[PDB]
Amino acid sequence: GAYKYIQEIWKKKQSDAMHFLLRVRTWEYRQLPVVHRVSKPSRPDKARRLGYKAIQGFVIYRVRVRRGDRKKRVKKGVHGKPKHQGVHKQKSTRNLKSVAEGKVGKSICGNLRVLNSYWVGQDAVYKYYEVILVDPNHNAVRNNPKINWICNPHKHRELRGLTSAGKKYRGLRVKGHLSAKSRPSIRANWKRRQLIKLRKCR
Amino acid sequence: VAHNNVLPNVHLHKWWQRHVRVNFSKNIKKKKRRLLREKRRKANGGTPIEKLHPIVHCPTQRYNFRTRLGKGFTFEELKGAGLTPRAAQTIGICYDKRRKNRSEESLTKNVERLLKYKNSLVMIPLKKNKAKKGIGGIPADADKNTIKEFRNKKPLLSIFKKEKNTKPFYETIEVSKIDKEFLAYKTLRRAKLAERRKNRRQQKKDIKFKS
Amino acid sequence: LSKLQYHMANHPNDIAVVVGSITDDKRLFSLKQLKVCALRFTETARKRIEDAGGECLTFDQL
Amino acid sequence: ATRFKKNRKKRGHVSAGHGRVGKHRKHPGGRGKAGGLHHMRINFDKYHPGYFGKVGMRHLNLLKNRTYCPTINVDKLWGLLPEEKKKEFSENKDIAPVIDVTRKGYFKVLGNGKLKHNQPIVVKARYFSSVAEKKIKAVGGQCILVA
Amino acid sequence: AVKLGAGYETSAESWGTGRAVARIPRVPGGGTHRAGQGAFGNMCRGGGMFNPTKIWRRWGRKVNLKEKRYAVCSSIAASGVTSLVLARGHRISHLKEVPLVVSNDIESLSKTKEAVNFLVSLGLKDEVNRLVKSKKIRAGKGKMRNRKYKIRNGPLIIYENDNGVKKAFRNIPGVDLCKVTKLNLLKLAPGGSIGRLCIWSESAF
Amino acid sequence: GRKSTIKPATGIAVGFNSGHVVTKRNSKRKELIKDVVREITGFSPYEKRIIELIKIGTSASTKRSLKYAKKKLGTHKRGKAKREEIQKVVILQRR
RNA sequence: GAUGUUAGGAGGGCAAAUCCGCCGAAUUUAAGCAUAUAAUUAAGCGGAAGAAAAGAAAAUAACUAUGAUUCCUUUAGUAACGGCGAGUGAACAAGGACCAGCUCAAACGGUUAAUCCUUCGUUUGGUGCAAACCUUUCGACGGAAUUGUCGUU
RNA sequence: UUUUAAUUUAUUCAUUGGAAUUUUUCAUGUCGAGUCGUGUUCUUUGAGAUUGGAGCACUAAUACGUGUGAUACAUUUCACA
RNA sequence: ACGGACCAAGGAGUCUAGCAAAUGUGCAAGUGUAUAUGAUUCUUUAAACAUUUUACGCAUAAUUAAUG
Repeated sequence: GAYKYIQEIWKKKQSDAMHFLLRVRTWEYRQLPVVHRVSKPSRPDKARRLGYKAIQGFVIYRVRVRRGDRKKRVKKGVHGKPKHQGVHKQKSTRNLKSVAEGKVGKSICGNLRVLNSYWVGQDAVYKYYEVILVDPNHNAVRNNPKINWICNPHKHRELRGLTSAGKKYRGLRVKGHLSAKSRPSIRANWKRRQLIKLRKCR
Repeated sequence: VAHNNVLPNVHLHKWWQRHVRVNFSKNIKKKKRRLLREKRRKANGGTPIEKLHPIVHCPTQRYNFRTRLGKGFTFEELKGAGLTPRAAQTIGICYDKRRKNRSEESLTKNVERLLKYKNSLVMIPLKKNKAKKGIGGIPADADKNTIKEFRNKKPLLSIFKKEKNTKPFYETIEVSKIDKEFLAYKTLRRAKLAERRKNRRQQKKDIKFKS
Repeated sequence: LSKLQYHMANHPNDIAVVVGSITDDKRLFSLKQLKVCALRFTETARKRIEDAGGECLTFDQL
Repeated sequence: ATRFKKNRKKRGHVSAGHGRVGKHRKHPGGRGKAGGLHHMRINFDKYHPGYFGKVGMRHLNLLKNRTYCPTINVDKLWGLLPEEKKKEFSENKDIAPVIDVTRKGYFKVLGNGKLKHNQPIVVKARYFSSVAEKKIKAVGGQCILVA
Repeated sequence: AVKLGAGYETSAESWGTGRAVARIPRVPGGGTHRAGQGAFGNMCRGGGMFNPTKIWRRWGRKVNLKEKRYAVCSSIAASGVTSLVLARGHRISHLKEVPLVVSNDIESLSKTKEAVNFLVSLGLKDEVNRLVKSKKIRAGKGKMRNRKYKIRNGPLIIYENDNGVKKAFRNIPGVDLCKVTKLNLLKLAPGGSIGRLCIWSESAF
Repeated sequence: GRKSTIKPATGIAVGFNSGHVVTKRNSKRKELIKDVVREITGFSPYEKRIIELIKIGTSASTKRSLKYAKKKLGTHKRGKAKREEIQKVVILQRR
């Protein structure tokens, strides 16, 4: 139950020892580059309660991401109706956690695929997440009866929102009348809804 | 708008050429489905593709009086029939974990249907004349002669189909056995009026039983 | 049929002529010896009137 | 069926049947029902008085499935059952029909009509009305609740 | 239908104030003969017609089932009288009685020479001659659209159980077959006419 | 309309327990891990405030502690649970 | 962690009709126009398959209850939102198509990691002319793995 | 020519392994954290003292819970996961 | 007052959804057979045929914010 003990101690985040450990770890994270490799898990508890394994084809990357929103994109002073004048308070749709594995799965390591990410730490400005990536080419994962499904082509799950964060921010994580619309995906469901069908004999 | 017409209510104000799609292919799609299912059953050695389903009473007030076909039995009926679910899903029986039997009448009807179906199976040998006693409560493996004589007869599908319902809306009683004191309107209104207070009584019953 | 029988209730020996069709009414209990002439009918009304004992006169017979 | 249209009779008429002095212009009054309370209000006030304004409290998710209740007047009850059984029941003074209207697909029984004097009938319905009950019991019949 | 972007795949420019030309749109460019011409529109060369006939017209028509069954009954009973069969156009003067029926052995016939010998021995030689000689190239542009010949109609044979008729009475130009339980008005009363000379079998009748 | 577990449903179609008339049918590791993690972690910065506010031991102290807990944590159920649990543990530690 | 023309492998761009996320307008309507409407659309950017996505309840009802997901008729132009104006617009149940369900994690195995893999080998038989492939298991070295593979539910 | 069923036909001797059901006991075991949630802000929605999502602040309870039961609240049930 | 030098060809109240009215037809307190199902239909056949003893819409009864 050692992992249970670790979960219980990490569940606090505001014990004196936990606060100290978080401060020191975050400080030594900040001076490191924005995205890089960590040879061993920093939270084996959360990782292995997720789809992490101790086999040959597994990689853990630590990444940073700026807190705060993104603001609008227009040059200086925008052109449009009054309903869209404001720029500063505008918010995005993809969560910071999703953008985390986006920054790593986009181009810098195209050989790999994303599975999910966890907490690591936090700060005033630079948030921290450790994305997990799995090698789809080492013979171990191919021969494994499990997990090997990720070796069956569906790439760049982060760009299609197929991770846990993707399901969270696409409205898929809640069923029933609470969500309703987004179940077959938002655009597909809107197409089905407002689409009109006719028939040959009226 | 022009004088005495209904107020227009057309929901075409947005682009709809982009989304109009008529179905010319209804009949040919039907033919394709027919051919596909016919090939599927033909390739299956004569075993009927259809699967047995339970009979359940429909939800809500509007349909509180009809039976229909659900999705699978619960574990209690299978246990009464002597079938474990993981050996019953392989012979054309639907099982789940969501339904929980709540009425003894439906329990009895479902177990009767399942036992009738089980008695109606004629098992096919698995490994070319290595007939055995079977496990999990499946019926015993029949031998060469019985399967040889039955394979050329029509396989019944009435049990597969849903059941008809008996609605004897025409029935007669003796005039002497009529109790003429029953004020139905009084009964209904008194029941509706005494709704709230008896709820107080039931809630206090529950809170006393909580101890 | 109810209105037709009601309106013949005054004199029983005459024949009714109605230009339209006559519809059967399930709101009526029994019918008595009615002689009618219309264009169209309804199978239920035809059976009811034949059981009653009248006959459906068509305009040619009229 | 295109040559049957009115337009096919006015090919050589310049105005095409849509006026000359006034001319035919695209959307003269305004698109849709735009003339409400400003210039087309006379038509609304003459043909659809109560169109404007909102009245009444709010049912959030009605779920019409609950309060569904088809209605049957009390006179049609005899007509429900076949006429030969009607004849035998009328003939005998010892047997009365039982009509469980749930089988047919009816729920409430309403008091409109005029039954046949001195003949009891048994009725089974999810709901009754006071006048219907009075009519039923006035002729020896009985109202039996069902659910 | 026609292509959705019929003729509208060009430039939408209408400089028509001051140039002292018509106000219809034109096309930019130069050197090419198209430059300066009248652009897309219901008006000029190549500009596309005005109401592109879309793929979602009201092609079919839902027709009441009682209506269709009544029509089938009326059609089949129409052929039960000689006057209307003659008025339709069938040459039947040599037949005895127009509800013409044949023993079930007609179902078993298996050679076209014997079939035509049958249908002539019954006295329909004139009908056969008319059907044979009516084969002629029709007029118009239809003959260019894989619809060359236009042959007339002949007697309709009705059978209960095929034993060779379905592959025996075809190749007789103008004759077509219809099983009893699948009888279609499109074959019973062609062209919306009245009655059709029909040869039944005993089982069918 | 609340059901009735016993006294099978009456034949009436509306009212209490309405419906048809069909038949009806019918720790060791946790405290150890809790106390070890309590020793290894300790109380939170607001847990100290709650401890001292409930230690003041007045009705006003209790009201202010509940208000602070609710505004600090969100919702009423969880705040009440936290208040009762923390007062239980402070009583046990006082003993 | 660095270092490597180290051995062995991957990514980059093209193509888009259907599909998947983000960002994101205005023309127009409201007879003006700013909420609204066009529209969670157009444009742009980024990503795959032959289908994808969704999917095994933190569901729906409120009843004698149903029972993964998707799709067709219906619920319905209804409940409801809205300068309550123009306008917008669902879900449950019902009838159909098809109908397949499962494991990570946690527990238990330390008189035993009961594993996995690279490379080099050994061979069990076979369609095929050749070529090439399919089936085939006893290892040696080297590892990775107790900061947790495999077994069981 | 590709597949896919019935149809032929299987017989000896042995070891090792595992599964299902069925009696008797142990013990009521585990069950996903800056996550849920609340406040606030923006957008989106038929969702209306906020449906979903997201930024920011605070931050949880262990199955006797916690999330739904379309109106904000406290007290207390029940239904379903 | 404005367009018209001339000729030949092309050139404009159409289509869809919904409602109403008028007319014709079937049926008639019922009506429509929807999706879909079966068939020795399976050039024409992307049509016709057929639908085991409550599927729904519209109608049979209205009315009030509303428990009804």
